[PDB]
Amino acid sequence: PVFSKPMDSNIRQCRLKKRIFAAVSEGCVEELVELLVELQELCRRRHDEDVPDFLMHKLTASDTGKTCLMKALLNINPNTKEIVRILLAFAEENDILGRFINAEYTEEAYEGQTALNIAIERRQGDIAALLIAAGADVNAHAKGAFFNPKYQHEGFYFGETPLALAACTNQPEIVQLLMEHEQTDITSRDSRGNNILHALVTVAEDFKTQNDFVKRMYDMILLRSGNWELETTRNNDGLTPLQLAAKMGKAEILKYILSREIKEKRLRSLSRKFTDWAYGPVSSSLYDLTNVDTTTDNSVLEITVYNTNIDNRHEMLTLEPLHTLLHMKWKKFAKHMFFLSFCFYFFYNITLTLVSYYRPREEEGWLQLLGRMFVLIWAMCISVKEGIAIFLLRPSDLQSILSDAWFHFVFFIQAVLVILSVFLYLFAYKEYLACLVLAMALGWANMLYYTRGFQSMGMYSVMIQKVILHDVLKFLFVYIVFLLGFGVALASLIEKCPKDNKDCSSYGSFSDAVLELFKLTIGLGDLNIQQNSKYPILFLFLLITYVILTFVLLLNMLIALMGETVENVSKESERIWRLQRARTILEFEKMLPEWLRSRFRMGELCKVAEDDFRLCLRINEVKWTEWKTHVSFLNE
Amino acid sequence: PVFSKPMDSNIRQCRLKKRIFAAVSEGCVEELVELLVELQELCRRRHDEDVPDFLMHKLTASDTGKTCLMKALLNINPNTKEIVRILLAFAEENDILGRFINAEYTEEAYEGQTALNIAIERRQGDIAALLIAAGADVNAHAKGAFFNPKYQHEGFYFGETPLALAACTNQPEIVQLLMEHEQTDITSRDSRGNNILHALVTVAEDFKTQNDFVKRMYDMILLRSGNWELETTRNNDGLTPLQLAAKMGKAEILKYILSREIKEKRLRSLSRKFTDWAYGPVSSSLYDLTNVDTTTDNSVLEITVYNTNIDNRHEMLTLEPLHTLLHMKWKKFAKHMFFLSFCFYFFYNITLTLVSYYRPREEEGWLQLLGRMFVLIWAMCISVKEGIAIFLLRPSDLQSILSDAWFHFVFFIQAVLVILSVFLYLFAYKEYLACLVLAMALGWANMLYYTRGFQSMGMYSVMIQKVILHDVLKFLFVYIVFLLGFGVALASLIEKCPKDNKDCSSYGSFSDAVLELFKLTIGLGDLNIQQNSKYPILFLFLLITYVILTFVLLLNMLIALMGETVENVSKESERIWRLQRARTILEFEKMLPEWLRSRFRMGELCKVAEDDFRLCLRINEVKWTEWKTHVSFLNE
Ligand SMILES: CCCCCCCC/C=C/CCCCCCCC(=O)O[C@@H](COC(=O)CCCCCCCCCCCCCCC)COP(=O)([O-])OCC[N+](C)(C)C
Ligand SMILES: CCCCCCCC/C=C/CCCCCCCC(=O)O[C@@H](COC(=O)CCCCCCCCCCCCCCC)COP(=O)([O-])OCC[N+](C)(C)C
Ligand SMILES: CCCCCCCC/C=C/CCCCCCCC(=O)O[C@@H](COC(=O)CCCCCCCCCCCCCCC)COP(=O)([O-])OCC[N+](C)(C)C
Ligand SMILES: CCCCCCCC/C=C/CCCCCCCC(=O)O[C@@H](COC(=O)CCCCCCCCCCCCCCC)COP(=O)([O-])OCC[N+](C)(C)C
Ligand SMILES: CCCCCCCC/C=C/CCCCCCCC(=O)O[C@@H](COC(=O)CCCCCCCCCCCCCCC)COP(=O)([O-])OCC[N+](C)(C)C
Ligand SMILES: CCCCCCCC/C=C/CCCCCCCC(=O)O[C@@H](COC(=O)CCCCCCCCCCCCCCC)COP(=O)([O-])OCC[N+](C)(C)C
Ligand SMILES: CCCCCCCC/C=C\CCCCCCCC(=O)O[C@@H](COC(=O)CCCCCCCCCCCCCCC)COP(=O)([O-])OCC[N+](C)(C)C
Ligand SMILES: CCCCCCCC/C=C\CCCCCCCC(=O)O[C@@H](COC(=O)CCCCCCCCCCCCCCC)COP(=O)([O-])OCC[N+](C)(C)C
Ligand SMILES: CCCCCCCC/C=C\CCCCCCCC(=O)O[C@@H](COC(=O)CCCCCCCCCCCCCCC)COP(=O)([O-])OCC[N+](C)(C)C
Ligand SMILES: CCCCCCCC/C=C\CCCCCCCC(=O)O[C@@H](COC(=O)CCCCCCCCCCCCCCC)COP(=O)([O-])OCC[N+](C)(C)C
Ligand SMILES: CCCCC/C=C\C/C=C\C/C=C/C/C=C\CCCC(=O)O
Ligand SMILES: CCCCC/C=C\C/C=C\C/C=C/C/C=C\CCCC(=O)O
Ligand SMILES: NCCOB(c1ccccc1)c1ccccc1
Ligand SMILES: NCCOB(c1ccccc1)c1ccccc1
Ligand SMILES: NCCOB(c1ccccc1)c1ccccc1
Ligand SMILES: NCCOB(c1ccccc1)c1ccccc1
Ligand code: NA
Repeated sequence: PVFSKPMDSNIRQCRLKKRIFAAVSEGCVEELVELLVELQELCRRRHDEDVPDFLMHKLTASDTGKTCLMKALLNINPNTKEIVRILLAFAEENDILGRFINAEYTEEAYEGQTALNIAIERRQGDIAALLIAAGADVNAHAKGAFFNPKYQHEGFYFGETPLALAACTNQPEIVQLLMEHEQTDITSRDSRGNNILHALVTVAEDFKTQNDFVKRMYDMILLRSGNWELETTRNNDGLTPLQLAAKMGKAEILKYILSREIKEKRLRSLSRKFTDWAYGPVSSSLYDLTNVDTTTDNSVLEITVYNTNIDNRHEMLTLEPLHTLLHMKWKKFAKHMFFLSFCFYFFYNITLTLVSYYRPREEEGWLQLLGRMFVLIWAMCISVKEGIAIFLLRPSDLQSILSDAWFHFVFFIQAVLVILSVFLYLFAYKEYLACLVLAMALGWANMLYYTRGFQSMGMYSVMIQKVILHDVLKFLFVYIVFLLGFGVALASLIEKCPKDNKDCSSYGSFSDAVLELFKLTIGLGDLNIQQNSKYPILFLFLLITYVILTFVLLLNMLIALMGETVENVSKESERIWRLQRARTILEFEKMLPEWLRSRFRMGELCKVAEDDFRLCLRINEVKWTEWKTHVSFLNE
Repeated sequence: PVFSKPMDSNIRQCRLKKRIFAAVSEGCVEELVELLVELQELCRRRHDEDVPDFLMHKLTASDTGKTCLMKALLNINPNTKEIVRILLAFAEENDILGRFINAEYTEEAYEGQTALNIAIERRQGDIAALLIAAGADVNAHAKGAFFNPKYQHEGFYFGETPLALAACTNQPEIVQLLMEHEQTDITSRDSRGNNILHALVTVAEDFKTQNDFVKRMYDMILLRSGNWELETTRNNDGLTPLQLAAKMGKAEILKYILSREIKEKRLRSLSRKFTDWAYGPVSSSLYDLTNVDTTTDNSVLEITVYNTNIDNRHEMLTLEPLHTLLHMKWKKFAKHMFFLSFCFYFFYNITLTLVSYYRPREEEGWLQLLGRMFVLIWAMCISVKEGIAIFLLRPSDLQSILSDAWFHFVFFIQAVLVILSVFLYLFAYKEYLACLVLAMALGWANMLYYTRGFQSMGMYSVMIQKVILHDVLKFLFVYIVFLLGFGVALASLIEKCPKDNKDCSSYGSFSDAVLELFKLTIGLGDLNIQQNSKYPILFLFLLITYVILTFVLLLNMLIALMGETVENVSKESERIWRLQRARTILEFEKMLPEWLRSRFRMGELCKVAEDDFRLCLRINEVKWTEWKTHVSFLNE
């Protein structure tokens, strides 16, 4: 990144004020005392009306706003605490201690950063305790391009508050010192709208390491708060800390929140998992479904399934209510809607076939009327439905067209070519055969959409798409190099044939020469040596050189590259069809009306505590492997 | 799973009795004393004839049968023992202690569960000792759908007795407390017929982990019993704990039982392995063959070989008498019966060939009579023998048709088509050639059955079957998509040819078009551009698009998927032919008569102890690697 002005500067890029910053940096105590006396006497020699203002302009930098207190804290030495006790005592007789401890940068990239923001970051618990006990602001919002970047490489976002700075830098002794302070606003929201619990989700990691202080900071702040105000708070985008963990793909944080159970009464009401009974490996629990089920707009189940930015959707959709809601919707409507979508579309491809095969060749019942009117209606049903999904779609397709958004185009292109064949055939035109045949060939080719979501057949549609997009299209630029180079080369040697006998040279034009050289590449060629040219040996040299390069080397090079794609999909094949069915379920739920979706709703009302009635889900879990390993070491 | 009623419930799904259950749960001692006095005085205000009955209806739940003693034990707190001592003393002055400690659930899914079943499961050795010393039933059978499920995901099966509950949950201090109790029936059988040693086999694991308490519970209960009553006990299916370990595939338990040797006299008679002498790496032992050799009906060797449900047959057939009986039967009859089965069937395929090749073309010795009568008899011998094996076979073929039950059909189908060709040729019909040729081609194709069971040739028959069933048939649904789509597409562009010259377009029909498109896929095709249509460029576009998809992409995609199958069989190839020969031996033993099987019987009578004469087998084992590692650390 770049900021065009440093935070601290001690190297110059090629007199009372400049010596004070050169005294608080190295740690010269006896020099700093002699310099402050020279500035204490320099207040009254010309005026006594402006004492509190003139004392501040000689201790602050006029370009950044950095004070002499900030300069001592940016440069940590073992003589640091002695400098702070002198500078805070110097503002006592001048009565300027109120504005000296609450100063901030006036520069646009570090605006709002105070001396308390530096002392907590340098791990100075004794110095930060002296500032708060003197009048430092515990609610100072450090804005700016450095503290509020646009990406995670152009600064450092922690939450803009001193409570979020100690929480993100693993310092719980300062968090306990700030939460006991009665002027600290815990539920404060920064420029992003994030509170103390949104900012911990942002700095969290995606997987489980050895030390997880973010989960420890999440539990410590939430239980000492003792309310739901930090959890129901939404951002400027309208996201809770539960929904933010699903958006950014933090599976360890999303697992902890969504099965949080507190056994202690006076603290039990802050739970989302409620175990009813347990007997060995069998447990019965109640799970909160407040923002999880798809009854609100931006629900957690809708985020995780449609989150193409992240890599761990299979880890997050295995979690504790998310796998059961996804399974119960399949056994109620989504298996029925997938079977009928197969049946109405397989009947649609047969009717396209039997009107394309039995077309009126030269001369130009109730079941025949039932067939052709079904073609005109079902093609308009797809072109409206798939046309909305393309319009409601963003142009950054590198992550959505993996297996998902590729089918939204080919069902739409096939539906338009059926409709375009109607306008051509009826009016006056003969180009209907060019549109009806290509729609029928693409119509049968779209039957591989119904192989998706199954353990045995789900990986075949991914193998076809990933070979085309990642192996074949990047290999056309290697092969057209040799197809167009040798194509003009062999066509230039062919002499103009004497008048008759058009089968005297197959390479007699550039359009001819590309055809046979494509046949030598795939192996349907002919090494003809008749070939009436003035250079028979030179034609025979470049013809065999083409066969060795394309057929022997470049053809088997592509097969070795396509074979690496097939084995990579086959290793991930158990994770593919589980993510294919998960998107198929939620698209079928959006096709349902409101009166029918209300019958399909899961959940029952519970009595958690006094004035607490939330929507639950009873999930009977049995864990044999986790039980046998648990019992074994209690009696080793 | 689902049970529609919980064991314990503390969350309500949206007055003297209800306060007692709300007193024993949290642990309020001073509240519970005040509530019992209010119920002690509420016995005599309206009648004194029904004291023992009315005292029980106010302390038990009328819907499940759960008492107040069970409610305190389901909710473990540090104030648990104080509640139990009050409730057991409360039943003393009322003289209702006999029916208060022996109560059970009246609900159909938890019937028979008592307070002793809960106290042992919650690890309360002090509370369970107070119940047994007061009159609790140590032989209470906890039946129900939860405690007796149908699968291992719909409950928790442990053995239905309190002795089996402490044994399966790794609690030997309660097992020693129950086996010293003189009213405890150790040889009790539950609803499955399982005893204390069958139930440990059911909860056992298939492989060797770090901690194996199941083997420790098996040894501790059996040696303190001191008899063979627990070992000879059979289930409702007729299974000993030795035969149950072979049925469920527990190799660690089946290894421990089948080489159990106790060196201590007064305890030596409970052994199955008897070491005769040992000198360094060479040892001579005698192994018990009571239910192991194939002289009883449901023997251990017959179970393990024919156990297609399990994955570790190679680990279990390597064990200590099972590998020697399998090897001694091969060197006595099974190598001779496999060689003659090769010779009588190779002579059968030659005679089918020489009557199919030298058939009467147009006009319609003793060795010729010997040949054709051998065909009529040997085809009836296979059709009777293989017809019984199909009839005695279950329709769940996903695990038996791997390499084993596939040959029972193709020897039968080949034998019927020989017999069907006799009825067609003799009577009046000319369809004998359609049955004799397909039987002769399948007859030579069944010669790969005799490649089975050999280290160099055994894996080839598995590679052919696994490629067809797991790669090819799941790829037809990918390819008929492109074969039927482009087949009608290219046939619809072909104009009806002017009258003569049938070789004007090869795609002139749908039956024609499938033939050449199959030839372009395998690589025997032709990119003809003559092709008299009204769309020569549009025909040429879809023809090359078919070649790039099928021949270049989809053909090499299948080869990459078939190549993963070949390398997976080649890695498991040493485990395949050892399991192929093991099934070949036991099928040849069933073909033997009783007088000839008695000559082939292994074993000699031994004198183990007084009144103990069992059938042995002397196996001279030498273990060089296990000896050199053993001696090395005794003198490090
Ligand atoms: C303009 C356009 C408008 C469109 C109108 C639509 C909009 C309005 C719609 C309204 C519909 C209303 C909702 C549906 C409610 C029905 C309830 C139901 O029975 O569902 C059931 C399915 O029932 C079945 O019969 C499934 C049959 C087997 C499917 C096999 C999948 C393969 C499909 C072809 C793939 C071939 C692959 C080969 C290669 C390609 C749910 O499943 P289940 O059976 O209950 O689960 C068993 C569990 N249980 C029984 C224990 C509970
Ligand atoms: C997944 C998809 C896979 C498949 C998709 C692949 C699809 C490829 C399909 C290919 C089919 C090609 C058909 C050709 C049609 C005619 C062309 C023509 O007119 O040429 C003429 C000139 O011929 C020349 O001299 C060629 C010069 C072209 C300059 C190339 C620059 C751009 C190439 C950038 C590449 C370098 C980039 C480098 C980066 C590494 C010859 O004309 P004619 O034949 O004699 O006509 C007879 C005239 N008459 C009719 C009146 C008698
Ligand atoms: C209606 C239908 C009725 C059916 C009637 C039947 C029912 C009644 C039946 C009654 C039969 C009675 C039982 C048999 C007793 C014989 C004893 C015997 O000698 O056995 C021996 C076999 O000796 C041999 O002769 C084996 C010859 C080599 C075989 C090689 C295997 C390859 C076979 C072709 C594969 C080609 C693969 C190529 C690719 C395809 C046992 O072996 P061994 O030699 O002893 O072992 C050496 C150990 N020792 C010598 C140290 C001890
Ligand atoms: C291990 C095993 C591997 C090998 C086994 C593979 C074996 C495959 C073998 C294949 C050989 C095929 C031979 C065809 C025989 C004739 C058929 C016919 O009559 O067609 C007629 C209509 O033609 C059409 O219009 C086709 C329409 C059929 C509808 C398809 C629906 C079901 C497909 C479900 C698939 C989608 C499922 C989607 C799931 C993803 C054309 O007839 P004709 O030709 O003009 O006849 C001339 C008439 N005359 C004689 C009087 C002159
Ligand atoms: C999946 C992997 C893809 C890539 C790998 C590829 C390999 C695997 C792919 C396998 C796919 C199989 C494609 C076969 C092509 C059929 C051609 C055809 O139509 O026959 C003929 C039709 O003849 C008939 O009318 C009667 C039908 C006989 C067809 C028997 C073919 C074999 C069937 C299954 C064999 C099972 C073997 C199982 C072995 C394990 C041709 O028609 P015609 O006679 O010329 O026209 C007559 C004119 N008329 C119109 C007047 C009538
Ligand atoms: C990269 C991997 C390499 C190794 C693997 C190989 C596989 C991958 C390789 C792919 C490379 C593709 C090479 C195709 C060769 C074309 C031949 C040709 O020129 O056509 C014809 C020209 O016809 C015309 O005049 C109009 C052009 C139509 C050409 C359409 C061909 C398919 C286009 C793309 C299909 C997209 C399918 C996408 C499927 C995913 C032949 O000419 P002619 O008619 O005989 O001459 C007439 C005489 N005249 C001169 C007077 C005019
Ligand atoms: C998986 C769930 C399935 C969902 C529903 C699927 C069910 C779909 C079932 C039927 C759909 C058809 C209804 C459309 C009505 C119009 C038909 C038409 O065009 O006329 C044709 C009549 O039909 C024939 O005679 C064609 C015979 C070959 C058909 C091959 C059988 C496979 C397709 C069907 C079986 C598929 C079974 C699938 C499995 C059940 C024209 O033929 P013609 O006599 O020559 O007329 C002379 C015209 N000419 C003068 C120009 C020459
Ligand atoms: C890949 C794209 C570029 C292709 C290579 C370009 C690079 C070339 C660079 C330099 C070559 C410079 C010399 C060639 C010029 C004269 C040739 C000549 O006149 O023909 C002669 C012989 O025809 C031949 O067979 C000559 C051999 C071809 C030369 C290739 C060099 C070897 C490189 C090998 C590496 C493999 C290739 C690369 C693979 C990694 C004449 O014979 P004629 O025809 O019967 O005519 C008789 C009439 N006359 C005698 C009066 C004439
Ligand atoms: C591994 C253990 C081996 C087990 C036993 C195997 C031993 C098998 C041994 C013999 C089997 C034969 C017994 C059946 C008797 C009937 C034959 C018949 O149909 O008549 C044929 C006579 O025979 C010939 O003339 C055919 C000559 C070619 C045979 C090729 C040798 C390979 C098979 C043999 C050697 C395999 C050796 C295998 C290794 C020992 C008809 O021929 P024809 O003269 O043209 O008659 C005119 C008819 N016409 C007028 C219609 C044209
Ligand atoms: C896979 C199954 C589906 C196959 C594709 C279906 C999707 C298509 C979707 C949309 C296509 C919409 C436009 C086509 C309709 C008009 C075409 C036409 O009239 O022919 C013209 C040229 O013939 C051609 O060569 C045109 C090229 C074919 C179009 C394919 C789009 C490119 C996709 C590439 C991707 C590779 C394919 C997919 C591989 C991943 C006319 O030429 P003529 O014949 O000589 O007749 C002359 C007389 N006339 C001028 C008066 C007419
Ligand atoms: C507006 C039209 C623009 C031109 C058309 C471009 C692209 C659409 C046409 C074809 C794309 C798909 C072809 C199907 C072939 C192989 C994929 C099999 C299905 C799968 O993936 O399993
Ligand atoms: C009642 C008849 C029904 C139709 C017949 C269906 C199936 C039997 C026919 C053929 C099956 C086997 C064919 C042999 C081809 C390859 C396998 C090689 C032998 C092996 O596996 O090593
Ligand atoms: N069969 C259990 C596999 O889990 B499923 C699953 C697991 C992870 C991610 C997505 C789905 C599942 C499959 C179908 C319907 C509902 C859930
Ligand atoms: N909207 C018109 C067709 O939509 B359906 C549809 C079409 C293609 C792919 C997926 C869905 C459909 C959905 C449920 C039942 C039947 C058809
Ligand atoms: N050659 C020793 C291999 O062990 B054999 C074997 C090992 C494990 C499982 C099954 C068999 C064996 C092979 C043939 C006959 C008897 C035993
Ligand atoms: N039962 C009629 C043929 O059976 B035998 C058989 C046939 C096919 C496969 C396996 C065995 C047979 C067995 C031993 C010796 C000779 C033949
Ligand atoms: Na390879």
